[PDB]
Amino acid sequence: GADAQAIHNWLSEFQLEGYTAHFLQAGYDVPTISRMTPEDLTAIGVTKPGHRKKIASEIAQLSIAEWLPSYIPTDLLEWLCALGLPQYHKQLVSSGYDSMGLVADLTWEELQEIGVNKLGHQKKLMLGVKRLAELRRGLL
Amino acid sequence: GADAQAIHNWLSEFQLEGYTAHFLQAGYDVPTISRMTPEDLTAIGVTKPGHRKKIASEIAQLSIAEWLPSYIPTDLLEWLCALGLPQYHKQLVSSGYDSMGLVADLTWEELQEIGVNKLGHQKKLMLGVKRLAELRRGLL
Repeated sequence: GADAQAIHNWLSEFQLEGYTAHFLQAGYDVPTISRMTPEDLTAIGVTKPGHRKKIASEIAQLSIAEWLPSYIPTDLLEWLCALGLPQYHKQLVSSGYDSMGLVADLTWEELQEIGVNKLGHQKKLMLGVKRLAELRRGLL
Repeated sequence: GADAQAIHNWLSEFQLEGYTAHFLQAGYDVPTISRMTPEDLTAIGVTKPGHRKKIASEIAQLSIAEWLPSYIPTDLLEWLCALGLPQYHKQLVSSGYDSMGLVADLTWEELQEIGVNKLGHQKKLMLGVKRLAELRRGLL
């Protein structure tokens, strides 16, 4: 099972499961499927036009923002969402930490007056910051 | 429920659940707990020495590598693990994409001879690359 189950469910919603194995063999998972084109479907063997047409249409309705499967937060809100901390966004922005590049240099001391007061939230965040800086340094 | 359930389970393994609510109130989740000190426990109100001693000991046994809760891959293997693609690591390294900084400039064409052949795997990876570069540009 796993993403097999997720795909098979999705496909089942319109009786086109049975194509499940196609997506698996090609190493697709739901979030990636969401970004397929028709040519992509053709390429993985969805060749019958009736079905390709349908599945494509069904894919344009698909949800999934956006940093899945990759797990690379491009922007601050995304990042705070992964970390499960979105309630702090507006505080951060009011205090001038409004981008990835900027949060990367957030420091422990700014923590009050920004108003993250729960200590597990402080720790979670500061760990994220730490790793984030580490990752940037990782480019040079 | 959610991480409530995860914590409460963990704590239950040694009859110290009942402290669950402490961890919640402080906005702790399991991966963050794993990194607490004794002073951290004291600070969130685990004040009885018997229990602080025990919970600390139990925390040193805790698993959880490492990019959870943050979701910031410091290094290539981590990143490929989030993406669910670790089977491609050695191929990537044999081809000189052996760091984050370097994969950030991986391009679609190197894909064969590196030997990612499944097209959902190609797409997943190249999306990751794309977002990864985007994130770096995000620092300047």
